[PDB]
Amino acid sequence: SDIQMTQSPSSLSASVGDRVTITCRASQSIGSTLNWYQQKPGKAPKLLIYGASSLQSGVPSRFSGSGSGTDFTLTISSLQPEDFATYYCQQYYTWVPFTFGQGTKLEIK
Amino acid sequence: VQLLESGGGLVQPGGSLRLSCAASGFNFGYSYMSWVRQAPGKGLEWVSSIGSTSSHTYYADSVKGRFTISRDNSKNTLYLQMNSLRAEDTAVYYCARVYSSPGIDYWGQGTLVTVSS
Amino acid sequence: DPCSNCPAGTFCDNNRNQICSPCPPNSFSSAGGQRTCDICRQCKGVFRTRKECSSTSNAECDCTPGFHCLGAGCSMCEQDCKQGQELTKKGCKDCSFGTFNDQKRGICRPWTDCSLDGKSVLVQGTKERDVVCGPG
Repeated sequence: SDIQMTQSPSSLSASVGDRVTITCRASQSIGSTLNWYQQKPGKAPKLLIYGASSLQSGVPSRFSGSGSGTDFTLTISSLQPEDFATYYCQQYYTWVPFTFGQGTKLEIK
Repeated sequence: VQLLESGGGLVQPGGSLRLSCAASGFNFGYSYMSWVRQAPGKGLEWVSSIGSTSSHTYYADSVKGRFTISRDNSKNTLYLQMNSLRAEDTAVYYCARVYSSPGIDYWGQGTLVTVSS
Repeated sequence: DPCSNCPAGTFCDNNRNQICSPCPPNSFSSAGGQRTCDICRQCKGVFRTRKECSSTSNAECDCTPGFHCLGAGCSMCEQDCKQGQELTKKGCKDCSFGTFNDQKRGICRPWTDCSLDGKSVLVQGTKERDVVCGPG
């Protein structure tokens, strides 16, 4: 019924020091009303990116959010050990309800 | 800034629970409070929100007419009166705050609601 | 194909015995042709309804008092820029060297050139205060 977020890929193996590129696709144009979260197993999520591009206070500059319209990408340069987690993208275009992506799990080789 | 969820546990389907979230370290009154659930293994699904005004109560389609969000800005507490609990409701519930940014910046630790199918 | 001829506020219907149909409630089509109406943006949470949603236009969003719309189609609510910085396209940025803003909701305007009026720079300026002049 409502706006469908589709992250690509579902899972991603990468080694430290690399730059990663997670996709998030909105079922319709939603301007730049996108958020990015990181969730480490057992812990609650943490806000990385709000408004598709600006960083939350505390987040390092290697995490960068981009995209407007339908296609959006979270890019993590110089992969660091603490950056291995499931990442979620949320839309706030609609507040009732806000919808999240299925999540992309970032792993090691 | 802190958010402490309580009131979760194991219930039989049809039953009810009252979740509570205890806020501190910020202005609770001027915060758009929400509940987001995450069933084990799964991802994050919005449940309900209530405006700073406390007059606007919004609900997800699947919990309409069963759950009820409420807040007591005197005791800085958010509540979720979950009635008629179904098997699909089994999840960790988090209270989540939107202050000035459109992203949810501060989440709680969660409380586990379990239903015995 | 005929759907090109569907006007704004309608979508091309697959249903026969009609080329187009009017956009359902809470959905708009600002151009003609679309096979689908897009869902109206909600102005809730930290946003406020500036313009309403019509079948031909999206709802335009507004920010609280003491805040301003930041980002394409107001995808943010930034707080009104503090003394010593000006609101730019990329949000709230500090004044350049040689300029100042001594108020909230202000704009960086260059420091007084004391010499220009035969005066000398008693006190230098900051990002928040102007140069105080003295006699030469």
